[PDB]
Amino acid sequence: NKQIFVLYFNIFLIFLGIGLVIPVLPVYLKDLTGSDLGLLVAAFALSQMIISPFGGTLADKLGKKLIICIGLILFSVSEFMFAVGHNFSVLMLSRVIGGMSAGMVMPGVTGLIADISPSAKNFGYMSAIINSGFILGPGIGGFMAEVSHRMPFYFAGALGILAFIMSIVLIINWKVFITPVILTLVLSFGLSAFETLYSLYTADKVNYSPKDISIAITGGGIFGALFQIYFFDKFMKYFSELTFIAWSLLYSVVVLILLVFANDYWSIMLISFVVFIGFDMIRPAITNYFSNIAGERQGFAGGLNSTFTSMGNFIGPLIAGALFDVHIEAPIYMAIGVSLAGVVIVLIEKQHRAAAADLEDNW
Repeated sequence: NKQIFVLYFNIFLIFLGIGLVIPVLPVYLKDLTGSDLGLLVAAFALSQMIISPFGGTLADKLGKKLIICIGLILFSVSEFMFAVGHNFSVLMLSRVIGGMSAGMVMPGVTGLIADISPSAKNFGYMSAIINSGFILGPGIGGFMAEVSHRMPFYFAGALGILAFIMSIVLIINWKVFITPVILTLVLSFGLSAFETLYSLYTADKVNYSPKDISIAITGGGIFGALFQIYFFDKFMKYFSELTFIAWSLLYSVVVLILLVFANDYWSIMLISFVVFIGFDMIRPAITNYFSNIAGERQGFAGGLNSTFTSMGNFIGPLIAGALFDVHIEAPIYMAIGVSLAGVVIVLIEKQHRAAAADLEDNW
């Protein structure tokens, strides 16, 4: 039906708001360093993580149709305030209330889709759309940054008002979770930080342009989304969860290393297209892992997934900006290190499960 479509668009817009400021931020650097840029990007995620449980409680008190609307209003107000405001405190408050809107919208939409669809695969589509919106945000924002430096935020506010109108006219041991949760962090640390650096990095190594960065990021996101939607079932048939996650992390490591070893314009352009395949196939794999471990407390597992995704989306940009200030290529080294840590975690978990199964068979 159209209900899943409008809700999917709502989550797409909410998670596009995170990255819509990535290409405008270099323009705001001359109004700065990478540290305040990272803090600005991370405020949204921190507020969303803080208010996600409060947002769920409020939705329980009244919601599942009204909390979504009020979150959309907060999102539109935040984006309009970002469009008009110039003061750093005003920008900080706009991002904070945008995080409030994200934390008020996400629980409502995920609960509705869990209750307005007889499915499993729908949560995989949720993860795919969340990743696609997160990646595409900077691309579309940079594409609109050509016509005006405040046009993307006006467009986002108009989209939020349109989402208002559409929503009005529609609608146990914890040791098992310790492995995927870290994995979740790793992904949301590997992606966000990288996407915070890439633009700036491309603006420094080869003197990129906002339109050029936008087209590179959009092509990478579209290629990753298409590769996922056209090969996820086959790759799930071939490998298991943990092995596929390890191989995707190794692929991301190799591609990021190539990015460090890339100097020509078209070489880095080609690397940008395929850099996101690993992450776009990691995220649904993490979602399926979370669904597979938990058999009864599915809402708890989903809440843990969301809160740790937001926590990593907050802790990534700050470290990425500080490292970018310290060194030009440091954030990519941090991303490679985090990916290798995720590989080691996956290998340790696989060895643990193999030892347990071998002992049981020996039993």
